[PDB]
Amino acid sequence: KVFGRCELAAAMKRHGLDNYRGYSLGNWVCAAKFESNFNTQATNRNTDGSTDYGILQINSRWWCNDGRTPGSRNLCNIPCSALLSSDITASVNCAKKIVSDGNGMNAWVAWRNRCKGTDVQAWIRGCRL
Amino acid sequence: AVYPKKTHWTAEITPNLHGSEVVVAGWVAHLGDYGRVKIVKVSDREGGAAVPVYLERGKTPDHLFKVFAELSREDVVVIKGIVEASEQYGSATGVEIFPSEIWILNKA
Repeated sequence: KVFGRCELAAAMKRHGLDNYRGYSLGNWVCAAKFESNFNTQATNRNTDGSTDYGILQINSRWWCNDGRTPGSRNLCNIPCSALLSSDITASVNCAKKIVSDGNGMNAWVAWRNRCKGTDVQAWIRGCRL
Repeated sequence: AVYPKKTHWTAEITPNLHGSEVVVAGWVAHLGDYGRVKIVKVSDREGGAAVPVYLERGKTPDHLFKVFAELSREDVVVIKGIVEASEQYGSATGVEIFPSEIWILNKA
C-alpha cells in the first residue's frame, strides 16, 4: 500500500510514535518518506546479502527474519514479510526496538541524510491529528 | 601493518575538532548494526565518553564493513577517522567519527 502523508502521520500517531524516545511525529513521517516513499511493499536488497523491508526499511541482519540473510538475529522476533502489509503495526513495533537500541533515529540512513536538521514538523502540516 | 598512536582520549573528542583527523584507542562499548548504518562506540575510561564511530554504506570504505563484522563488545580497537560535529541521541556531546581505519588489537 502507498500511504498518503497525513494518513501515515495519523496512523503513526495512533501507534504512539509522536515523541517516542523524544522524536516528534514529523521525524517518523519524514523518515518513511525518504526510506520507502510511503510504500509499505518497499523491499531493497543490499550488496551484503541483507534486505531492507517495509515503510521504515527495516534490515534483515539484526531486526527481522527473511530466512535468507546469514547471521540473522531477528531481534524484533518477526518475519520480514510482516513488514510488507497494508498495516504498519509490525513495522512500528520493530522501529521502536531499533530506535531504543542506543543511537535514536541515527539507525536510519535516510533520516540522517534527509530529515535530521530539517524542518521535520513540516511533514505533519495540514494534517488533522 | 602496525596500528597508529592515539592522538586523543575519547573525552577530548569535541565539536571543536570538526573536520580534524584523530586516532582514538579503547574498547568496544557498544555495537549497533542497522543494515546501511553500523555504529561502534569506543570508550577509554570507565564511566566515560562512548564516542560513536559511524559506518554508512555509500560513504565508508567497504573494507571497513568487513572489519566491523569481526567486532565484539569489549574488543580493544584503535580507530583513525575524521571528527564530525553532529547531534547525538541522548547526549549533549555532539560528535561522531567517520573512520578511515579500524584496527583490532585484541578480541576480549
